[PDB]
Amino acid sequence: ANCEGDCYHSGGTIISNLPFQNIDSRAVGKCPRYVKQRSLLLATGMKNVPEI
Amino acid sequence: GLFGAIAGFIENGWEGLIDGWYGFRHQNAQGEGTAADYKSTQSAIDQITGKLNRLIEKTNQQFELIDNEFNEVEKQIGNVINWTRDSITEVWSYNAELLVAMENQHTIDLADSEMDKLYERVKRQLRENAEEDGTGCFEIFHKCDDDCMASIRNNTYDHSKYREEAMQNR
Amino acid sequence: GLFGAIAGFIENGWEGLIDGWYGFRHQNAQGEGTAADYKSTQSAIDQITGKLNRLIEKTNQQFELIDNEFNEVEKQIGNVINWTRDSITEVWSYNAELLVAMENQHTIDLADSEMDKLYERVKRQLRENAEEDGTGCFEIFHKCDDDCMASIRNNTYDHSKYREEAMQNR
Amino acid sequence: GLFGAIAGFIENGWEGLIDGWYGFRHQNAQGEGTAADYKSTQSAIDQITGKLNRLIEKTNQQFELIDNEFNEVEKQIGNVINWTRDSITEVWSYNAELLVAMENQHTIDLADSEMDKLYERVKRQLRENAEEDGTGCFEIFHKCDDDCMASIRNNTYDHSKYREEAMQNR
Amino acid sequence: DKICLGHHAVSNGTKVNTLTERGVEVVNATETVERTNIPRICSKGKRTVDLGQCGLLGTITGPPQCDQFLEFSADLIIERREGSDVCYPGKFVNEEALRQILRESG
Ligand SMILES: *[C@@H]1O[C@H](CO)[C@@H](O)[C@H](O)[C@H]1NC(C)=O
Repeated sequence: ANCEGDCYHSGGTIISNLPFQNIDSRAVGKCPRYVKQRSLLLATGMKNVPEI
Repeated sequence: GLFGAIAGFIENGWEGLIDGWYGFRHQNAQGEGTAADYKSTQSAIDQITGKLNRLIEKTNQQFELIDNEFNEVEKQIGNVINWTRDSITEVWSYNAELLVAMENQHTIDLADSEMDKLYERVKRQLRENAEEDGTGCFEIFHKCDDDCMASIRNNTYDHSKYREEAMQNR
Repeated sequence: GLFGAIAGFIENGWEGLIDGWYGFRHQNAQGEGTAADYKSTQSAIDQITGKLNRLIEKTNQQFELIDNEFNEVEKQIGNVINWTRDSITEVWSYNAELLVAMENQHTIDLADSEMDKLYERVKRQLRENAEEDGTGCFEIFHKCDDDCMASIRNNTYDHSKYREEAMQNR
Repeated sequence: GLFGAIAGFIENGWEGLIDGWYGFRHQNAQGEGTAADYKSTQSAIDQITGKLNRLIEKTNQQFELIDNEFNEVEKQIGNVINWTRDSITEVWSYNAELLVAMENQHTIDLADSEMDKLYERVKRQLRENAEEDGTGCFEIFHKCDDDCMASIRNNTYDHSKYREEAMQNR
Repeated sequence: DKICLGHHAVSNGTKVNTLTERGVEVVNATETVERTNIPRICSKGKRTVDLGQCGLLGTITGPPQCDQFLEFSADLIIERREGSDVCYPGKFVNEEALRQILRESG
């Protein structure tokens, strides 16, 4: 009762602001869309060019 | 990237620059000094956080339950439901991968852009008083002391004063 | 933008320039003038109406009614139909949003591109007889009358026939 | 394109060039000679083949049969199935057309980009020993032979050796 | 004598994928695919009914296990695997349709 959510499945609750999930394809509620990929990394920085 | 500054004519970046993203590092008579540029650093971070805020935000469409787990539904409508859901999950997996990829490509080609914009602002500051080294460094002809470099940073550098000397030092 | 010309080193735009999109503004002994450039304005608007022409056209696929508005269909098949339709609506909303976003970004970066292409053409015409102002202007050391400028705007300017006069004016 | 090198100020390309993609073509006292530049060629090539690697591969996700070609299914569920499949087919057609159109735009602008990066590389090798043509040529001032040219195309060119002559010949 | 322009970098890069390259290394990236699950039913601000052994359809007919839910009222209805819609054996016709009705019934 203390925790607050709006997306459920047989295994629990999906609390997340991210647009995707890899938890349960059948999840109900206001849910991020289910995708096959384990991880999709979005770049938030420039190319790392260090000293060789 | 597309602008050939990062991983381009600037061979590598400085692992010690922690003040910000892009900056200057001068060598002059009074010793070495490295210090960032807030203007373009913020110009890039504002854009990256724009991508994020636009992306990490939820839709208000709520979906209900149409099949059953404990008491399986009829076989034909179940195979149709599963078929539909697999086609949708395929679409979304593709949209997600393509999205992340193109936002990363545009992010790198954006930071490259902001770097080339900074270098091409310094270039127009130092009109004829300095020559492009080639490794993103500017060779100043006149005597630029640790207070003159600050004028180069603040965009307050008046080239008319030093033009007399540096021109002749051709 | 990516190229740093529009809302970059160019401070702002000329609200009066209803003659075109980009243009030249000259200041010399005979006064101040503003003219347009058909080449770059056209090479831009061609591209934009290219986008419109690629998007503003509909599909030839025809759909049919598969439920009923006055006599609601069976509950289970209606809930399946609804879930599928709402899923499609979500997908098409996403594709539309990202389409407009990524086409607008590339529109603006395209305009930036055309501006920077013009400002580099005018330099390669205006070889060392002129220096880069910094605000997107060209400071010419020799004397250009109105016919001189109109010869720059036609790509007819010859730098040799003004080479000496200006070079000595370093 | 976005960078105005290919189909920009460089009037056109060289059908005679079959060694690589971008190259140099010089006309000095010892006659004309032209040969290709490998680093830019292999850059653009490795990028375009990167796009192909990301595209040319297939999903492992397997789809079953939900209808029948010989003995048509019940009419209502068949119309729901055909409606779903038509909607998905429509979606994938849109995703495909958009993907190809944007990968082409980006590809073209990327080759344009690599051209601008080579031109701007040499422009910084020849610091003050040459002047900007305007059509992608570099008007040298000192007597560069067929060995000093090969020192350009290896970047081994030292501008300080040949600075005096080209400077004076301004 | 000179002044140099440049950017930053770190010794611990994070690898992402782009249109043109797989595994290009960048400074800082984030995750777009959530895997952090909460192993509970979070019900802050929702009238919940944990049916348990009572099946959802048994709230209409009223077998013994469902006595406590004869006139339930909820915003979130939680079913369990141990639910039993019947005591005397049988089954509802179009049972999943009536289930979907009662799930959005309040
Ligand atoms: C399906 O949605 C429509 C409107 O979107 C609504 O009128 C109809 O009642 C819904 N069907 C069911 C079974 O809830």
